[PDB]
Amino acid sequence: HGQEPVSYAEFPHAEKYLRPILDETYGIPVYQEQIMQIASQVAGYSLGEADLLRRAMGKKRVEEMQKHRERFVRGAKERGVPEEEANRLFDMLEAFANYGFN
Amino acid sequence: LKFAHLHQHTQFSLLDGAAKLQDLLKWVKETTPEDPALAMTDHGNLFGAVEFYKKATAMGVKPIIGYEAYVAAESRFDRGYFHLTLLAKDFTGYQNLVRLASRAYLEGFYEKPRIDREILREHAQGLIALSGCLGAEIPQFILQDRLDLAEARLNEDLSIFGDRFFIEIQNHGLPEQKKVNQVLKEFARKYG
Ligand SMILES: [Zn+2]
Repeated sequence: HGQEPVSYAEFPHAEKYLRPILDETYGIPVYQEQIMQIASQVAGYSLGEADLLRRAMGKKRVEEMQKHRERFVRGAKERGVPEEEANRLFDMLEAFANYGFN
Repeated sequence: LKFAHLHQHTQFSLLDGAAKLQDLLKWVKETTPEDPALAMTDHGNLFGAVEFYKKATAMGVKPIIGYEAYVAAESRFDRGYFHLTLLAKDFTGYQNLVRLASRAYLEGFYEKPRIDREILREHAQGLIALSGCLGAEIPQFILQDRLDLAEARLNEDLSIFGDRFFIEIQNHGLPEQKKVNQVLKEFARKYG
């Protein structure tokens, strides 16, 4: 309705990656493709590997998720984020991955 | 800038130990000529202690009689367990390692020979403890996202050993060690 700034103050360094994707849907990662795009841009991930990363969250494997967390942070630091946001971004992505629609 | 393994398993670790007593000491000798040291730490046993001591000293390497104890979750009478590296400070510590070993088999044997933090406190005199591998208590609570228990458990061990307790840090190609060693680095820094 044009009654809340869709801000990204939680992830200031990741804002420039988050906006172009999530401004179409007012900041809420509703679709699966948006989580793949975030993953691919923020973490320097392959778009094809971002498809795999969605399935790993869907499967929610016990300790195999920590392999991706490490992978995500390694790329994340190389792009812009200070590795305080990258881990908490992964918390957001995994959380909205459960109800992510095609 | 030199190194000395304090957590090493020999052939006397009957299940998973593959390192023979002879060829191990010469590798440690050939790698580090200047004051070589090696610690025998085997899984819930002290079989090689005497043979390791007299062969190490025969090669000019200083032996450190260790013991990777299986520590029970609560009590040793409970019928899983946790890892914990213990190192002998002096001869009193050697006698205390011999007792903890003995009570592991005699009293607290369920699947492995297990010990307790009760009896560890009883025979803590002369033991340098380390935090242990991923299979140990504090690192396992960190993996469970229960930092309050990890720290609580850290306080319990610090009441036992005091200034003899240390934070064991080991790194292979494993993502679980990055989360643990990070949280252990904070604990290491918080409690002096
Ligand atoms: Zn172990």
